[PDB]
Amino acid sequence: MGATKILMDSTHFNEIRSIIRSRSVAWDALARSEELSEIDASTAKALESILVKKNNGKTLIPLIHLLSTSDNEDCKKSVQNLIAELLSSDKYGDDTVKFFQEDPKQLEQLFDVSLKGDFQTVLISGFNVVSLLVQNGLHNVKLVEKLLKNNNLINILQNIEQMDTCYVCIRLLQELAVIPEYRDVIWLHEKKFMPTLFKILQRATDSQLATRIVATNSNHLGIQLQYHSLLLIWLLTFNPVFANELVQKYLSDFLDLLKLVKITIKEKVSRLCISIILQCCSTRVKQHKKVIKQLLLLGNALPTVQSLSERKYSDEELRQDISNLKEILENEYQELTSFDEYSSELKSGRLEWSPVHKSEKFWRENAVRLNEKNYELLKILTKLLEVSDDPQVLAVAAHDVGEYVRHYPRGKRVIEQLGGKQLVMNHMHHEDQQVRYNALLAVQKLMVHNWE
Amino acid sequence: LTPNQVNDELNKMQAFIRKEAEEKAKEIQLKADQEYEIEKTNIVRNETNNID
Amino acid sequence: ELYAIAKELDSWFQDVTREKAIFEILNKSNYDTNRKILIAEGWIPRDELATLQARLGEMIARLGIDVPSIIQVLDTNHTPPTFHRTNKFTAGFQSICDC
Repeated sequence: MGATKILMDSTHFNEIRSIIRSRSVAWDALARSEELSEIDASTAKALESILVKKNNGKTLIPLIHLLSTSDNEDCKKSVQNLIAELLSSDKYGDDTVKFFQEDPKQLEQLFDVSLKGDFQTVLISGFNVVSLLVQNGLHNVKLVEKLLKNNNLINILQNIEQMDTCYVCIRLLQELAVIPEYRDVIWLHEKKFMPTLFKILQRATDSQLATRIVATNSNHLGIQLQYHSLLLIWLLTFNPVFANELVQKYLSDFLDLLKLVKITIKEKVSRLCISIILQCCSTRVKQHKKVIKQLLLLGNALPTVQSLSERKYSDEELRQDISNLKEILENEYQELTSFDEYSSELKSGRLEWSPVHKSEKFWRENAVRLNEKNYELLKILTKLLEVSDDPQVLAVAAHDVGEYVRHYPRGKRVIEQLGGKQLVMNHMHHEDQQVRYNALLAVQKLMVHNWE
Repeated sequence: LTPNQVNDELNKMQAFIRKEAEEKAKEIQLKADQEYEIEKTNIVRNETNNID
Repeated sequence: ELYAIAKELDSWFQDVTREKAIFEILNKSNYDTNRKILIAEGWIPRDELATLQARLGEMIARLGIDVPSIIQVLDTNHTPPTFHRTNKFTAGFQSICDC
């Protein structure tokens, strides 16, 4: 009866479904020669005939017996096609949908009987089970829990070679998870598949277009997999607390979104992915600081925001979303004090690059208070540099040494009393390219501005 | 290709955009449900705390 | 650094020129947010429609979205353009024809 159909977009398995619809198995022999109940096939013929010129759902009760008494490796195909087809249109039957949500005995064991042997029968049986689960009043968590804990599905979901079965198996899961009731439940053993999904994403970003690897996969014939995967993430991330841990568990995969947003062009991924990160960075969750700074460090998406903001988009959603991303991306750290953080980083003995390190617009009044200790801390830093060999450490200090004159004019005398000019000359010929390049920059600006 | 097929590239893409927007809206409704959840829980908490 | 840049600056020059020119020429069409399609018109030779379709076979090959035909000839009231072909041996002859 009236319901919501499932699995519309997929096309390859529609013909597999039709394979048996156009055929007709021999039911008479099954019960004629000591293999089936003598009435099962008799009424089965009547039911098949009812499929045309008629339109009244109590006679479907005994099929539970047939499937329970089902013994042939493929005879179940006719009945599972019946299940998948009675839902094809509201015109079928008069008392179908109401009875499912009434008695749990048959429905619960429908899952128990199926999910064995052939791949395709397992697939279609799961499709029927989930489709029945779609309707209201069907929220029995035990079915989905037993479904999750079984390895029968993963026995085929790992087939990286074929993308069709893995497609459909992952696809049905989004419709299953539409409601939050099962997102948490799956979260228990969810780990079995997201490594696979991240592998799929890695392959997607690894898309080598110089060789034919998209054979019959384009033209909406395989692009659906990512369109539904990103939807799966945007679904499971509707909860802040559960969204927290994964970001604190896997790093490279999440960073891969910056590469993802570059290669393809199809809209089906842009708005989907951007929303996931937007959810990830909201203060609505009670953790929005642990990973943002490292995202800035290894991300450097600052060029990307303008690039995608300027380009062409007909949708009304992502335009403001990217602006939100940019404003929350730059303001969080680029708009921060430095001297306190500068001291914190230097005393730790750890020196790296950061927006503070190179940014200059916010360095109009730092120099005056960099002289509080008569540059004691900074001269000690220079000494440790003289007793340091890390090229990054070598370059970072000289950068701010140059920033001194770039901003503060009268600090030349203290620089002179440092006595490191000869050590800068020595650094001229040190092995690393970056160190000597930056040292030449610093010494050149020092000498030229020294008259300036 | 065939001139008679020029309607298929219209209707199929019509269906594709329709389903794109349908999924967008059906998940926007889930977003509305989540907004319901949070703005119900927070308001009831704040009021019932003073009641308690 | 001059040694390194020289190998690539010349190439990049005509490269980036290609992008600016292609953007410009495509920009002569009309577009609005009304429809996902793009409103464009152009004037195409009639004895190479099959070759055009075959070449658009790549459109449906790797970047496929399954909208192959974008060609439908209507009629207007203005005179069509005139054009013809030329060859290496006739660089001078053909020039003076339309000069």
